[PDB]
Amino acid sequence: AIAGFIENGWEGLIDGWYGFRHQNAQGEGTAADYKSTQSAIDQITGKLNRLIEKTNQQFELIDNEFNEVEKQIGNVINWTRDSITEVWSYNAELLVAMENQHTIDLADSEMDKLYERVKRQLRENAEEDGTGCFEIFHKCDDDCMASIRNNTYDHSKYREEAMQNR
Amino acid sequence: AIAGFIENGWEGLIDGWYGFRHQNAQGEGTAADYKSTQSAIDQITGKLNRLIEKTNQQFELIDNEFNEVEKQIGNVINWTRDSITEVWSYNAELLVAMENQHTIDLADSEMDKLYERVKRQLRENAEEDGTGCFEIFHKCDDDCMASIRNNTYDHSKYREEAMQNR
Amino acid sequence: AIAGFIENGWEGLIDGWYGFRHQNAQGEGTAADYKSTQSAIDQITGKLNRLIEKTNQQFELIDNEFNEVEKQIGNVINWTRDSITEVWSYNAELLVAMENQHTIDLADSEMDKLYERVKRQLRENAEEDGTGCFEIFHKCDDDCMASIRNNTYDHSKYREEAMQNR
Amino acid sequence: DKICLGHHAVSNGTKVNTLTERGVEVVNATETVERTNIPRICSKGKRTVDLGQCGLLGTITGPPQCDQFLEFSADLIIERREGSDVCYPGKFVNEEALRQILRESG
Amino acid sequence: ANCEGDCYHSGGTIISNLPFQNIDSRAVGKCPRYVKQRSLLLATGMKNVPE
Repeated sequence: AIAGFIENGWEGLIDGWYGFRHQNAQGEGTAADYKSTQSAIDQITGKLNRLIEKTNQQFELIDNEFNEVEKQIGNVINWTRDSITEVWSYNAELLVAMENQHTIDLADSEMDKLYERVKRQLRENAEEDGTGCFEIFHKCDDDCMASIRNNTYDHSKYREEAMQNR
Repeated sequence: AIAGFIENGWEGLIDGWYGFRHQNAQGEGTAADYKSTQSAIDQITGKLNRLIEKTNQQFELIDNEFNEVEKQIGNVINWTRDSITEVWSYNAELLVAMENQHTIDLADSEMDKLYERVKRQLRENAEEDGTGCFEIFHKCDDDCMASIRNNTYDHSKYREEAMQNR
Repeated sequence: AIAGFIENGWEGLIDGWYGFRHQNAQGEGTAADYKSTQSAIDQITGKLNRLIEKTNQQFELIDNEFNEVEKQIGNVINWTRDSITEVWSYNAELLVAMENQHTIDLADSEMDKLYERVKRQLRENAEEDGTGCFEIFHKCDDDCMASIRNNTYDHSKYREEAMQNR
Repeated sequence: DKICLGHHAVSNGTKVNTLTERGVEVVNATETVERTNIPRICSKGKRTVDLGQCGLLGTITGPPQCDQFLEFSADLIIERREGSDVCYPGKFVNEEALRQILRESG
Repeated sequence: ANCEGDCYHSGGTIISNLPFQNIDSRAVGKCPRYVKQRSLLLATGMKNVPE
């Protein structure tokens, strides 16, 4: 009655980007992870200001609306300005596009880095599920799950029990 | 007499992009995987039309061949046009280049995602080879291999046998 | 008293980019890996010349300093030239930026490819540490460690001993 | 008993940017923008002509100050501000176009 | 006549094995591309994580 990130996301989690979800003898729970969530938000939020960089983005007028410059040179000005406009439009859509692609490929990387972290916590006391879960081969109460989330899981304690259940 | 993707590719496979290759008691076989192959082809084939985007890519003439515009302004037009041409050439080679890099880094990612999928199917009944193979510690007939490829491998059946062979 | 790449880097290693660090009965050691280091350096060093590509990057003058062209058309020339300059500045910073991002995401990929390689060498005789180390469940002398680094680790020899220690 | 894996980790760091808020710092990095100038004309290898008081277009008409370069030939041409294409007063119709044509003449 | 260069401008000769330059936008020859930035640093190595 429980599944992980490989299958779906979690509309339930609201207090973070990534989190844990367990079902033990006491029942189903859900939490969040501050470290990974901040690790992604840090890289993601500043991208706007990364685009709003304005070194010398000021500019004055060269033509004028009231006393139109000579017809031919003005036509050349409109042509050049439109060309530069097409260039900058292309650059804007491209920059947005690969900022997005980098954001996506980043976010789900911070996910399966946390997954491997939890595995290294549960070195031999658990076997992976396929959904992104972890079948634990001992009895992990709420304090034990919390020890996993807080990264204080001394696997040597539950190890002999787990490998006995193997 | 058999090896996987970490060593080489497979000139033999023709009916797909990714596939399986086993050697059991009955002999060597080869197949393909529809899911991953489509997962890559979908992202790859549309990239051309992703480049052929034409929002306002129309343009008329500003100069003319028959009655050449004044020499100086025409020289300016040729200069500007050549500048924009260099810009667009740079943008074209760059866009092609990173579309290619993304294609490559994508394709071999859909590979070792399938690899990890098969591992999660064979959780404890097999050990990885290093070539991208899977040393299975039971007797896996053609129906069993097919169960792996079709993703119907109930590992609990063969588990006790395999871990007995460990 | 020893840790791997997941925690920190190694200011000590000087003769390569990636390397090994063991502590056995005889003591702590450190080495390097030629294959991965070259695999990264090859892709990284040529990027400069990848930027210095000069197809038709020559250009002559269109204006002149001594006999200034007519004021209006000269103003248009300065405007256009400054526009193209802003374009090329943007392109330069962007190209540098994603060449760097690709370099980074490349380098640490050649790392955890080597890590997985060593794991496939030590299939079942070791368990991963979490720091990027490898807890080996037998007695691995300097010749054994060297067999790991040179990729000649016949795991079947030490296997029964290790899984006995499990 | 513990074989491990790691990488470079220089002590100080560097500057470089990526597609983030300056993103990261690296071990080694080099420059790409050149700021160093040579306040001379490095002419070795190229047959160079210092026109001086001869205006480039003068080489076509042949005023006195251009008699030196009436049938010149060079890979590099250096116009100097003191030059002039004429002796009797007058202008060159579409002059700068002819100059641009002539600078790539050899 | 003893120095060798291929990029020229009013202020002299830009010799450079680099892709971009900052001296003069009007430079002529086989010049690098003029950019507005004083400096742009390439990779040229791995990310740095101390001990």
